[PDB]
Amino acid sequence: DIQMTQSPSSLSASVGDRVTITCRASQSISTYLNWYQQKPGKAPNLLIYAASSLQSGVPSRFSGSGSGTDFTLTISSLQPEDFATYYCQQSHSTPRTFGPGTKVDIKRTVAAPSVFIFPPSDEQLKSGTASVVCLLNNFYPREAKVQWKVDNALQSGNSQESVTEQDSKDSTYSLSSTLTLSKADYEKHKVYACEVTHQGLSSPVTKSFNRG
Amino acid sequence: EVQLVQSGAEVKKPGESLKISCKGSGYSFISYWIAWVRQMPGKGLEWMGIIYPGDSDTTYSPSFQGQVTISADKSISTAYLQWSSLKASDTAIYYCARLLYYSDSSPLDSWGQGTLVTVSSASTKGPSVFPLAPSSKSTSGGTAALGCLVKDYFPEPVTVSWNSGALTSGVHTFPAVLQSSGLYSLSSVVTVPSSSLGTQTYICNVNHKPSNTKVDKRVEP
Amino acid sequence: NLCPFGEVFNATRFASVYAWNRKRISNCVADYSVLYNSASFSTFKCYGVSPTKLNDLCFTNVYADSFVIRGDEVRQIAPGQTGKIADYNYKLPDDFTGCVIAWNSNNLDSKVGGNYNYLYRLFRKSNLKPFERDISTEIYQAGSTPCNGVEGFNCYFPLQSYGFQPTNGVGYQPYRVVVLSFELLHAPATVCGPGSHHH
Ligand SMILES: *[C@@H]1O[C@H](CO)[C@@H](O[C@@H]2O[C@H](CO)[C@@H](O[C@@H]3O[C@H](CO)[C@@H](O)[C@H](O)[C@@H]3O)[C@H](O)[C@H]2NC(C)=O)[C@H](O)[C@H]1NC(C)=O
Repeated sequence: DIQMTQSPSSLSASVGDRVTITCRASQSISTYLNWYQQKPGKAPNLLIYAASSLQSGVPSRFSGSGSGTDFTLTISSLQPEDFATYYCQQSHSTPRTFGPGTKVDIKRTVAAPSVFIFPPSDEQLKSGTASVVCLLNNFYPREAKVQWKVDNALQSGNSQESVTEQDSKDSTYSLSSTLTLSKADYEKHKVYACEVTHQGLSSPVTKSFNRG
Repeated sequence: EVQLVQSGAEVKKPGESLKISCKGSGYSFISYWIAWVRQMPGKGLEWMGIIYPGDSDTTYSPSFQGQVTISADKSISTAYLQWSSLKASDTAIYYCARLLYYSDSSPLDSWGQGTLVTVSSASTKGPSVFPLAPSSKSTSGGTAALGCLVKDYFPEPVTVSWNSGALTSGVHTFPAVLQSSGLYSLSSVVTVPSSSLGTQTYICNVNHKPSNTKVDKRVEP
Repeated sequence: NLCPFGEVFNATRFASVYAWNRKRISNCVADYSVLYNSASFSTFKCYGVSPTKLNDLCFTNVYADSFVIRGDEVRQIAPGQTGKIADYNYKLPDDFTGCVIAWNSNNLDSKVGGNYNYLYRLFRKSNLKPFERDISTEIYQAGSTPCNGVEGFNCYFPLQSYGFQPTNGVGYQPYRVVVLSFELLHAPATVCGPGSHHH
């Protein structure tokens, strides 16, 4: 399978900016390359085909170039409707393959997250499970890391997280991480913490509590 | 108005059959190939295969060969995607798409809206609503965080409001995650001034129509 | 409501064979023998039917495919044929149920100096399916090296324009073509002939 790559994986841009996204193929594909746009909850839309042919109905500010292994999608002047994810797709070989996509979020000043930790509720504990929640509120950019510690021992494969879409008013993100154990092993330890790293944090921040 | 319209969301259990449809209008349906594309939750796009409605000639991607069946019924301008035994790993959104033409870049110039397929062993179940209680001191200043944990429900549609519809600013209801149990878990939170922790009450209003569940839950520190 | 056959056979502009267009005809009565007798037709064969018999019949829907080629290629607009047109531009099925109508249009699609607007696909790496339509203008890779967009050796623009001039031989003159196809689904027939039991 031809492997398709896109850089950057994520892009912060402002309305009016000239934005360029690149696609690389693991082998030459002549100009058998297509570009698609996708927004959350929506199906993709064809922007460019055969490397540089503009699909009808697509605004002229979109253009494609490149050949062989190197391709670029350019938007002359970014518009509010253009914040979305963009995929490249090679058609030189079967199976057809897509690039992993590059999301283009709205640019904003860096904002560090407000972090909060929530112990399990007594109601839940009655049922035999414990859910410890860590909350990261109003941060930018999107990149952030949460690591759960139980008695200073790091957890793995133990939590699930979920992130909101970029907020309409302040253009920030928010993230919820849920560490879940059983009542048994939850009652066997004292201190629960989540360590958060983010570009807006000079050094990692930890919120924690002791059950008691 | 070239359009492809796919059938509605599906909720099945492992081992069951499923057939979904893709109806095309606005053009000669027999004259263009149809692709099927998979998009697993939070992932990208995968080319599954192609079919020519005129004669149902199919070419699959090797990764999907023998794992799914692409078929067509030209008498009603429809293409199908079909499983005989579903797996949890099949949970994803499936799109159908028309190829502008077969040769060269073979671009997908018109897509259907997608069909969400959810494979889970669970049956319809109402959620348990737990408090995410704040511990911040009321006079400390800054911001406090407060929420509700909506756990172990199925199917997906759940809605949550705060203090009926009166509290909306600073609210973040997160997308649900599908737990290893085949049950959804969701969290809704709001941030408020520390000072306001001493004056106003906070109740989340969780609604889950599939199980006809409505729960109001107070969250106190 | 006798159908708009004149909308297709009397169309001022015809398409190139590679981008042939299809007009779905529905909800009307079709007087096929009156179409036969409008005349000025050099080719009018029907496969599996007779005009006279079929304007007593009905079908679910009828389709009219129209385009331009030249005289020597009308033979390719028949079931089971091969050549640049049948292989690369417009292909009929072997089980074709319809009529192929063609007539010389040298007086209209030719001009002194040559009319180069009508095109046909020159190369294609596979043959078309019946009723398939491919309008790709990407450059054709005839060899093993990639074209990377640029026209060059073994890398050809895939479409060739006809050189229609009023002084060309019969076989190199333009011919307008119309292919009627009759669709009978397990569904209500809405295109009937005047002599059918419906009228
Ligand atoms: C395409 O256009 C041509 C020309 O308009 C159509 O030719 C038409 O042929 C019909 C008979 O098939 C003629 O109808 C009869 O004409 C005589 C003329 O003396 C008239 O007295 C009759 O009452 C009746 O109208 C029609 O006149 C003739 N049109 C013209 C203006 O010459 C041809 O049928 C068209 N093809 C299709 C499929 O529409």
